[PDB]
This record gives sequence, structure tokens and C-alpha cells, in this order.
Amino acid sequence: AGKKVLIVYAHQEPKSFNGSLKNVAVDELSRQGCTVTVSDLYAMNFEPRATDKDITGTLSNPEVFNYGVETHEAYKQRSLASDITDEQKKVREADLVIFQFPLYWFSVPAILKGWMDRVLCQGFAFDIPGFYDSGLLQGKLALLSVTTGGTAEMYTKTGVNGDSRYFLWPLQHGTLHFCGFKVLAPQISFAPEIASEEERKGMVAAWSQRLQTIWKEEPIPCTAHWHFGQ
Amino acid sequence: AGKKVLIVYAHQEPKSFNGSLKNVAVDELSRQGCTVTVSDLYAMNFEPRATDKDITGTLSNPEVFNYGVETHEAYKQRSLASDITDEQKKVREADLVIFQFPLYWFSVPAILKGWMDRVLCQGFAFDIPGFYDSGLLQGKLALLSVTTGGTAEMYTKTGVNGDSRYFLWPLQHGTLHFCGFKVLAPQISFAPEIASEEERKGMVAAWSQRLQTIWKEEPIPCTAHWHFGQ
Ligand SMILES: Cc1cc2nc3c(=O)[nH]c(=O)nc-3n(C[C@H](O)[C@H](O)[C@H](O)COP(=O)(O)OP(=O)(O)OC[C@H]3O[C@@H](n4cnc5c(N)ncnc54)[C@H](O)[C@@H]3O)c2cc1C
Ligand SMILES: Cc1cc2nc3c(=O)[nH]c(=O)nc-3n(C[C@H](O)[C@H](O)[C@H](O)COP(=O)(O)OP(=O)(O)OC[C@H]3O[C@@H](n4cnc5c(N)ncnc54)[C@H](O)[C@@H]3O)c2cc1C
Ligand SMILES: CC1=CC(=O)c2ccccc2C1=O
Ligand SMILES: CC1=CC(=O)c2ccccc2C1=O
Ligand SMILES: [Zn+2]
Ligand SMILES: [Zn+2]
Repeated sequence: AGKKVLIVYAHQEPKSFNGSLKNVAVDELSRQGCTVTVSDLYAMNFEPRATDKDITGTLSNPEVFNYGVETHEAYKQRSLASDITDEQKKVREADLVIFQFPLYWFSVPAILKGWMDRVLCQGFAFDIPGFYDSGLLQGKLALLSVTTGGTAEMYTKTGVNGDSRYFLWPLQHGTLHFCGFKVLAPQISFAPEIASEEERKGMVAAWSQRLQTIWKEEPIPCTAHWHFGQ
Repeated sequence: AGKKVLIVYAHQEPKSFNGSLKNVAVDELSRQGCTVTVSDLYAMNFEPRATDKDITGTLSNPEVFNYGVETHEAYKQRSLASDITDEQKKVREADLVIFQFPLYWFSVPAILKGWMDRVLCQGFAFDIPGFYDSGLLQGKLALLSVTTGGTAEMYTKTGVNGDSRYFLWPLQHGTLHFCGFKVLAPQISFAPEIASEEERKGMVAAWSQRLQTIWKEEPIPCTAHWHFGQ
């Protein structure tokens, strides 16, 4: 049996370092004989806003709209917006979910944040109780491929931007692990725009190279200690 | 003389605890005689996507689209989308910027993330010469008024969600401090949905009451130590 992979891609320019790191993952994983699917959010013009338009049935409480309550109900009633369910299908079948994106304000670009806000709804990605170790999407793997504007030094404990693991907390722990995902070590391609053509090629190569043995990797200890190191 | 406050509001329902917190802020601040403006993102159906549409006119390089470069150029060129500039006019005139939003995946809702991604562009919010303590928007105050689903205990250093100061890093340090803002201690109305009518009123009341002396408040030492250290 093989593996299914979903690459949530968030970048406007196809000729970008992000586009390349995505094409690379597709080429490599496909070469391995893996089933690959890519969600080019910008190309799809994915709706980032969480509104009442995400529910197609009668609202539970039309007087006071509570997005969480409504989407949770909609998911169970199979009345969620189509674009939401489409992504949920790809995630449900995936064994590995890779997020390819440029660092936007120490987090993910708005279009990607919307993906996470609307797709990973209650009932699908988690329950109460049913998060973190017992998240509904448990068993699946997750990996963040982030390119940055700042350099590696900038992202050290004593660096101006602080340790890179600090901003990974919301994404890796608060989102991914919360949904049950097993987080693999993030892939951070530091300051490509500053790097030389050769250094860039090295970063792209390093990605492909790592992917060759991606299925043999063990997930990181998604704990507060891993991110902050007390 | 006088004070200007911009409240970037991010919530779908006017009858929500978030709507109430925003309304109260408008009340107290207006009572104080302050100049108050509110950006109801959802009502405005604000565009969270950072696309080429954000630039009006000829792109500096239409062959390869680089958002940060295109926008920075468009800012200096006065070729940015009106919806972005409008928000920039408000921010530039404000003395205090309050963000009212529910916690979405240890961060801000996608619509709000978009506001931060598109409005706080290079040339306006920051620039190679100035960031963090030398950020372009230096001198201005900033405050995050966030409501959470999880209780306070869940947000302790030894809790499931970890210390609240952890998820605040990317927002307070990575975004606000990066632009030069003076970050005031955040206001976190923990699990309002779970709280009793009595407890909630206490949360709302604490919000307005705090607003009475906001101008006498000292900006928190936005350091890594503050967020993670002891
Ligand atoms: C809204 C916003 C917020 C931001 N927030 C942050 C932040 O919080 N922290 C931070 O550090 N940075 C930040 N930045 C910067 C952002 O992280 C970088 O712009 C981004 O990571 C760069 O990646 P890119 O794909 O856009 O690269 P590109 O601009 O495409 O640069 C890559 C270069 O490599 C070339 N190239 C493409 N493919 C290949 C290939 N296969 N081999 C060799 N060369 C190739 C490209 O053509 C180009 O010359 C922000 C920028 C914006 C617009
Ligand atoms: C995509 C998504 C991601 C999420 N991620 C997180 C996360 O990372 N962490 C986390 O902890 N939670 C998370 N949540 C939950 C979210 O943080 C909470 O649902 C939200 O903060 C609750 O705030 P609210 O304004 O919607 O409250 P409401 O649902 O409006 O509840 C307030 C209650 O008080 C009533 N009320 C209204 N006005 C007043 C008033 N003036 N005085 C008294 N009572 C009043 C309301 O009608 C209601 O009964 C997430 C939810 C979603 C949809
Ligand atoms: C927040 C931020 C930090 C960077 O180091 C950086 C470097 C180069 C371009 C943009 C950015 C940016 O927006
Ligand atoms: C991450 C997260 C944590 C909560 O405590 C919570 C509570 C109620 C609804 C949703 C959430 C949520 O998404
Ligand atoms: Zn974790
Ligand atoms: Zn800071």
C-alpha cells in the first residue's frame, strides 16, 4: 500500500521559492509512487472569511450567530459549504499534510489561516473532549514548510526575532497537534531572497533530499519544552 | 491635544460577547471625549487575501509577482488599493489601536490576519531601517482584546493550552512591536460562553473600568522573557 499526501500551498507567484519547494515535493513524492494532491489556495481563490455562508441549512440559533456552534452542527448535518467539505475530503484521506507557505507576521498568510479556521471545524478535526493527543485527525502526520524573510541568526534565542520555534507554537501545538496530527520537524528555508542562487538551490535540494526519507521520520515532541526550552 | 482610538473589530454577530466588548469600548472612550473609529471587518467584508489586486497600476515587475515588493512600491507610489489605504489613514491618525477578536487557533481570525497582512505593509508599518523599537508606527499604543473558548486554568504554563503569553508572541512581538507599537497588557476574557451571566458582566465591566485609566497605563516590556521567562 502507498501513502496519500495533501500539500496546502499558499503563494501567489508560481515562479517563487515557495512554488519551487512545492513543485519539488510533488515531483519527489510522485516519484516515490505516492498519491499527491495540492491545494493552491490563491489559484482556487479560497475563502478565508468565516461567515454564515459556510452553512447551507437552517441555523441552529439564527438569533445569535455563533460560527463554532453553527459549523459543528452543519458538519454533522452535512450542511457545510462545498469548498469546506472538499478540503476535508483531501485531509481525511491524506496520510501526510504539508503546508507550503511564506512566513507572514510570524504566522501563516491570511488565506491559509482561513483554510485552517474553516476546514478544521469541530466534529471533523476535533471534539470536546477529543483534541491534542485524542484529536480526531490522530494518526496523520503534519509538516510545515516555511520560507522566511529574516536570516537564521535573526531566529535564535538571542536573535532580534527570537527562536524560530517560538512562532511555531500556535501552528504546531495550537492547531495541528490540537487536531490529533503528529508533527514532523518543520522545514524552514531561511531568507531565500537574501541567499545566493547556489544557497537557494541548496535549500531546494535539502527539501527534496529530506523527502526521500520522510516516511521513516519520527514526530517531534510537541511540548512547551520543545518550543521554549526551559 | 485629545486622543484618537481605532478599534479593529472582528466578529460576525453584534449580540456576541465580542460585540458587547466593542460597544462598551466605544461607550467609555466616547464618554471620555475621545475620537473613536471602528473597523467592523466582517461588516466591511474586508479582503484578507494578499493578491496583486492590492496594487493599482503597473506592477514593478509583472513577470514575477512579489507581494512585499509590489506593496512597498505601491505604498510609496500611492498605488495601493483604497480599502488598504483607508485603514492606513485610520491607523496613522490613531493614538490607540484596539483589536477585538475571539481566539481562532491560538491566533486572530483569518479576516483580521488579512488586515495585518495587507494594511501593515512595508513603507507604512515598517522598513529595512526601522522595525521593532524603531518601527514606523512607533509611539502609538496597541492592545489585544481577545476572548477565548478555553478557561484560564487551561492557559497556564502547566495547562493543556499552555501559558497565554505563548500564543501572544507572534501578535504582540512579531506584529505590533515589529511595527513600533507600544503594547499594553492584553485583555483576555476567558471562556465567556462557559461563564455565568454574572461572571460575564464582570468581564465586560472590568473592560470598561480598565478603559477609564488606559491612558495612564505603562506599555509591557515586550521581550521574549516576558512571554516565556520568569
Ligand atoms: C505580509 C508579509 C509578512 C511577512 N512576514 C515576515 C515575518 O513575519 N518574518 C519573516 O522572516 N519574513 C516575513 N516576510 C517575508 C516573507 O517571509 C518572505 O518574503 C518569503 O518567505 C520569501 O519567500 P518567497 O517564496 O516569496 O521567495 P522569493 O521572493 O520568490 O525569493 C526567492 C528567490 O529565489 C528564486 N527562486 C525561485 N525558485 C527557485 C529555485 N527552485 N531555485 C533557485 N532559486 C529559485 C526566485 O525567483 C527569487 O530570486 C513577510 C512578507 C510579507 C509580504
Ligand atoms: C475557528 C475557531 C477556532 C477557535 N480557536 C480557539 C482557540 O484557539 N482557543 C480557544 O480557547 N478557543 C477557540 N475557539 C473558540 C473561540 O475563541 C470562542 O468561541 C470565542 O472567544 C467566544 O467568544 P464570542 O464573542 O463568540 O462569545 P459568545 O458565543 O457570543 O458568548 C457570549 C455569551 O454571552 C452572551 N452575551 C452577549 N452579550 C453579553 C453581554 N454584554 N454581557 C453578558 N453576556 C452577553 C452571548 O449571547 C452568549 O450567551 C475557536 C473557535 C473557532 C470558530
Ligand atoms: C516581520 C518581518 C521580519 C523580517 O525579518 C523581514 C525581512 C524581510 C522582509 C520582511 C520581513 C518582515 O516582514
Ligand atoms: C483550540 C480550541 C481550544 C478550546 O479550548 C476550544 C473550546 C471551545 C471551542 C473551540 C475550542 C478550540 O478550537
Ligand atoms: Zn503540541
Ligand atoms: Zn516586543
